[PDB]
Amino acid sequence: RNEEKAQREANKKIEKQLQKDKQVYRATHRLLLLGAGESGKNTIVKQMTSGIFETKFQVDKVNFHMFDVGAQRDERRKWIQCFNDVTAIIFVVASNRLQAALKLFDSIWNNKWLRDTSVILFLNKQDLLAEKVLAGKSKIEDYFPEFARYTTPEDATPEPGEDPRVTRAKYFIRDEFLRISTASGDGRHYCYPHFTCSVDTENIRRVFNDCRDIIQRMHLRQYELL
Amino acid sequence: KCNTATCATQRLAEFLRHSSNNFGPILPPTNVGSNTP
Amino acid sequence: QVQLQESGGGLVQPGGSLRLSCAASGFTFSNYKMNWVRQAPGKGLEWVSDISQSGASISYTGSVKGRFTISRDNAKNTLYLQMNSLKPEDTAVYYCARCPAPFTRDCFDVTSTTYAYRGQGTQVTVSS
Amino acid sequence: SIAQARKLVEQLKMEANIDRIKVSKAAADLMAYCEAHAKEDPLLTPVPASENPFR
Amino acid sequence: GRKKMMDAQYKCYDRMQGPYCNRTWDGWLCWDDTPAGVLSYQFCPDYFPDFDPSEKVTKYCDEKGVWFKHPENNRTWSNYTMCNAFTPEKLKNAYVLYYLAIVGHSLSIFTLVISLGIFVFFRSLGCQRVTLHKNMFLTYILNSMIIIIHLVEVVPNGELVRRDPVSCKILHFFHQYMMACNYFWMLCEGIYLHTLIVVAVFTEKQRLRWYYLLGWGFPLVPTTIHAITRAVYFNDNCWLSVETHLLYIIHGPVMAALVVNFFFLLNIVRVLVTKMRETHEAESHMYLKAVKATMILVPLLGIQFVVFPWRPSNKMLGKIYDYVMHSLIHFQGFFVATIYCFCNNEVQTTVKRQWAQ
Amino acid sequence: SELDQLRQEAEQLKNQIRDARKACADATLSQITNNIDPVGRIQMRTRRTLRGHLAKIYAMHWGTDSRLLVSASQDGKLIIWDSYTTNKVHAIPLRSSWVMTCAYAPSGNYVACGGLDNICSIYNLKTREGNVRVSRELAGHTGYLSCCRFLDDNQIVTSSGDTTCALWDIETGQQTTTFTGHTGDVMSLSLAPDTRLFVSGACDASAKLWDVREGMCRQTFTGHESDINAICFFPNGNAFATGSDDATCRLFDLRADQELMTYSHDNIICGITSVSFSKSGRLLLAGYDDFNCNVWDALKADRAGVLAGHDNRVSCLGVTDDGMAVATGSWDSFLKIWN
Repeated sequence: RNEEKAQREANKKIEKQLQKDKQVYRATHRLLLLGAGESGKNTIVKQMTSGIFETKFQVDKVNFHMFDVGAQRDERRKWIQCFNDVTAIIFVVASNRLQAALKLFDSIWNNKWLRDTSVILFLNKQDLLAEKVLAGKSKIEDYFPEFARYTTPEDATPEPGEDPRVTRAKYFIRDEFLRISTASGDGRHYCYPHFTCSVDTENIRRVFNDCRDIIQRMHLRQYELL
Repeated sequence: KCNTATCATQRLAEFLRHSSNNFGPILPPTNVGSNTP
Repeated sequence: QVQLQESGGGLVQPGGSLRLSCAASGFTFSNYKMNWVRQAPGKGLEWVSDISQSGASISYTGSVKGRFTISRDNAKNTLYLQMNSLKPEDTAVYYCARCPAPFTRDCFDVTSTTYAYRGQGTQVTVSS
Repeated sequence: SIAQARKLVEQLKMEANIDRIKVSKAAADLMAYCEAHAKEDPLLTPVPASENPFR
Repeated sequence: GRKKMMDAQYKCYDRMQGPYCNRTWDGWLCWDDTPAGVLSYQFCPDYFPDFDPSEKVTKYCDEKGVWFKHPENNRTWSNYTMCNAFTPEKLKNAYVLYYLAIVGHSLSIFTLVISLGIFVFFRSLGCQRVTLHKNMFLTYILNSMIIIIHLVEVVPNGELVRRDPVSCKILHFFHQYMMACNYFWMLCEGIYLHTLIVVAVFTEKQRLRWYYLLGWGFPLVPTTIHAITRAVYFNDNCWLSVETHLLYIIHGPVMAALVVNFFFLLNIVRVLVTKMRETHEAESHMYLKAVKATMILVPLLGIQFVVFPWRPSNKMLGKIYDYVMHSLIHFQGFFVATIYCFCNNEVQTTVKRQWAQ
Repeated sequence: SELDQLRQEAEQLKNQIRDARKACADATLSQITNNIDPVGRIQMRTRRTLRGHLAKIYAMHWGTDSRLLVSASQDGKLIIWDSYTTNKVHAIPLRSSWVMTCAYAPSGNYVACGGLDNICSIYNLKTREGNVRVSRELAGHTGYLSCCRFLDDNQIVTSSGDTTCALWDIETGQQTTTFTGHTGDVMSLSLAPDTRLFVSGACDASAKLWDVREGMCRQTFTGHESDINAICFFPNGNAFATGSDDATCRLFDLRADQELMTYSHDNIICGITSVSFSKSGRLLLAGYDDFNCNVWDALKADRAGVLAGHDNRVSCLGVTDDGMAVATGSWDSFLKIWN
């Protein structure tokens, strides 16, 4: 029975390692970077083969684990079920590429395994959109007929120096994503719109603040308060 | 005298112990008439 | 075997009309959501329209919001796409795409370069 | 593609040359296999608690 | 009663060491100097069972410098009818309140033991919050059983208190310790709730040892101090007297903890209101959700002990306050066990899943 | 044109294949096993529950000796359990926490894992230092690793998301054979007892039988409506069962080259994640997304029992070599042994 005693001691030693490893797992907020094609998601990681990429950063003494999928084919219906317990999914949209991004957001929103996983929305390439609207070479009406009767909502807070034309266009694109967000997900998950650039340093702060809302709502749900 | 809300149970218990004849027969009330001081 | 055979299309004068049919076989057409995709030469696939299982939910893309009509026949296992007021910009090869899973609201990998549940579409040319 | 479609044609040719037997004869072998090994299936026939290590 | 009056008479004799009313001894109470034209107030004595100590005694000394004279006998008389005017009604009210307290404590014990069994049976529900909830339920049951024992085997048994044994003293000490443990575990739960949503919401893996020390170990100090002072200063029969002010040593920290819990509840309600407002919710729906959250959080944090800490002097108002306070206090365990165990979504889902087999 | 002629020619071959398959269908499995006795109402109870895994479980593999088993979780750890005494034997940290598959060598000296990193890592359990360390990292796959199975201590067959299957030789790190022909991502693979051939399930609702030594696809089986998520060879090695997202399970025969019997129910809407057979092959255990495991009578398609003990979806399950017990892995981070 000496071997059995050694087995219990060996199992006991493993449990101590598991206990220490348990603290680290709950101390890191895992995030999935799911930016679409030509959306600038590579620039976000750079400014802070291999089938996956890992990037670890700390904001206000909170560990974050961001994951970017590369070397994986365009069939996302199979490997996206693994990211069903992440803190949030970072969705980068380049603002008909826009139509494709809306049909990937809608199927992420309505997925059975992703109905509790909140999604952080980043409206990238804001500077590029500003000059395109002013130039007038490309018309949003042709690609989106609903832009003719769309009006700027009263909750908008345009930045100084912004013409009303670009402000209406950028909020129209954001409202299209909100239509899908406010059509399903009855309190299980929320979408956070953000107007971001490819060089701004506040992106890491936005993600940190966004994760604060997600965990706060989750804690309230356990107590049946929200 | 402790009058806090946490004292309610103890106050009720003491009132029952003092003002009641051990949850038995009720004695006539003490006279408070003219002849009494 | 999941097979989707398309029909219709061809050379049509500008401003004309076309009707595409998508024959469905090897699966229960009643409980699957169908999508329309097209691929013009020199560019990748693009989404056109979709129809729900019962047809209650109907949505089109921006370009054909007021011109194209989507309809399905569950009894005959066929899918129709009524095209009206054509323009030369609409020339492309149109394929009918089936949703990957039944009874599923989401529909992934519809516009992927390689899709198992997609048939051989019919070339549509709009020119004078 | 021309090359991609051609390879599918050759692959289908090999599958059309294999020899197939009748379903009734083929399905009988599966029935016979289960009958012979029925007594050797702990999940099928309950195992005694003493014999079972997972007791 | 009679013996206590003789001591008061002896104490009054040892005292005293326009026209005014001289200090005298009527036979029940001893009065100090009284000027003309005033109505002196003091608490009624407890010599007689029918006398209510909480009531007052009135006596008028006229401008002429003489005491009030009863018209029947023209003799110095004090208005002692006010002490016992409402005694039988108060006794009936106390009987009803005692029956309600017993029923509520029994129901709370039953519901809380069922909740504890359900929580310990399923480990899938197990979490950091669940351990604190289980400790809550354990101390609730331990306090309610002790309260029932004290109310049943001690209050109606006058022979035991007359004998004055040490066993009842230890029982009272344990009762106070359990009461303090429950009211401090209330503060522990409130602190954990505040720490989850209000402040430090990121990956909050809190060490529970401090919670165990505060809920279980900390109350032992004020109870021991109060016991020492009672055994040194105010030693009496069975230590059941509430007239002494030494009970505040245990009660004051409890009230402070409950006030801190009320502040935490206010902060949590404000946070929830802000979160609801950030999503553009309807005003009526937001108000309903806030009201529901406050109503379900009141029993857990012991808010009922702070919102209504006053006893109205009016007969009807005081009556309503009594039958509200007793119903709230003696049924709080049942409410907590219904809200946080029976009404929990995860617990109900697990119960329904297990009901299949 | 040439492209159109090939497509027209391909239809003739498919029609000929359907003609050959129809001719062999003289009597389906339903009438053959109609007169057999019913399997009866079977019962299993959770004997043990392996706890200790932080995150959801994705794959498990029973050992040859049917006592030591490995489990792969998404927290980045490989744990080898002792199912007889519930004690943990090894806890192997993983470089990548996104693994999706694991395997146990027949000799028991090595274990393998893989996932989104597109790398299959082999760990040596019999190191002279006692600690378990990696031995060989297999690279070359352009997609996520979905399944891996061992031939011997120096050969392993792996499937990836790039619609290809590969055969690897250890101590060199170079794949010797590559299997191509699938159009969808390969989700699972199962080895025949004879080891000469193996079958794999992909996302194109088709199953292909491969020759390990030759590297060519022998037969292709169709009939499923959605992606195939699981596969398992029959104990005799002449058949296999497939689980798909269409809430139906089907049994395919190598000699018949067509589907024999389909297992479906009106109340079942969710797909099937894992498929395994019993020792005798009479019973068929398949996991479901509705947090339950259903045992199917392969000969009669009638339901035999339901395993309802998991709070989350069942992602993996398996039966020991001797068939003494069945262990099911679920996303609730708990592994339960049913017997």
